[PDB]
Amino acid sequence: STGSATTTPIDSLDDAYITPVQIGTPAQTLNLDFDTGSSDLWVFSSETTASEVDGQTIYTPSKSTTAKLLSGATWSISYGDGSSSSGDVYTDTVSVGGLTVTGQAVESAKKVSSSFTEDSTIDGLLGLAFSTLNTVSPTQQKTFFDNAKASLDSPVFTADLGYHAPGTYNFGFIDTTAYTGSITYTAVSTKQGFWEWTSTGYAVGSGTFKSTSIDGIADTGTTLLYLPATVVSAYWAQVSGAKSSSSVGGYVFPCSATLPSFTFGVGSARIVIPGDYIDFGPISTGSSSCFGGIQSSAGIGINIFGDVALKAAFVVFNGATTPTLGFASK
Repeated sequence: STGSATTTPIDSLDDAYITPVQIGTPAQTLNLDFDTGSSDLWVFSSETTASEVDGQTIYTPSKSTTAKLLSGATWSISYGDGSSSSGDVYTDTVSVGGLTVTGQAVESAKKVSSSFTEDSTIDGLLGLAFSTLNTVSPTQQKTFFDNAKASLDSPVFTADLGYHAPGTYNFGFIDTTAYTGSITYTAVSTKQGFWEWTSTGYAVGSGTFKSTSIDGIADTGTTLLYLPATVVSAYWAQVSGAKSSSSVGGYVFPCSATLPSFTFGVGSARIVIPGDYIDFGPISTGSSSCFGGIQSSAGIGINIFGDVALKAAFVVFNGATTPTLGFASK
């Protein structure tokens, strides 16, 4: 089997991407944030504290004839950005772009943090990291990909995120018309539960390539590109007026600037992030100070190849017995 779904930016800055997901019988369609950095499929629901729901579409398990309470199971997750959610668990039928899993754990939110409430466009998350990170207790549950894998034509999914435009998540096949040149594959460590890999270096604009190992995660659920302070300083040094602002919480730059591109290495291959992808606009409405899309990972504890990097590539998440990651230009 295969599946193919369009993923759409939630706003004009590509702050996140939503993908429609059918849950239950009859289908209830929710727009979920596909997140290769976590492993829980959780939704706003009829059980969510009413004051914490503000415009989201909810899953109502009582209206699904295939929903079953997973007795005794609870979940609770905290994300790298400080947001969180928790609740109980149902199993139900979940389909993504024509690909159907029966008995998928659907984690129903009883509580969500303010960040989630305030984002009316995201109805929940669909985790695509390794199932070892799944938070369901006392019986850990499998991700949608893990459950689908055996049935897929090939045990892979691909992320093709757009810049200010829709893109695609495919399951079970590689669309050879969706990228240019070849896909370069690189080793993955699953030791921390993530799609963790080592980039071979970077360049800033038309500068020379610096060969240096950068260990980090491919994370569709993180907006920006978080890299070591040395790398980030080298980038922003090429932008007149750019500075790190503690009050704002990262590098800012004059909105009048033209940003240089940033290249990262995948083996001997190179992915070029155009400068425009690195512009996240005014820090506040009407400001001429703009927020940068490349930020330091110092104090996160891990480097994160988030959407800013991934949307410059066609990315293969290969879930073979020994997982690997593939990157192509597009």
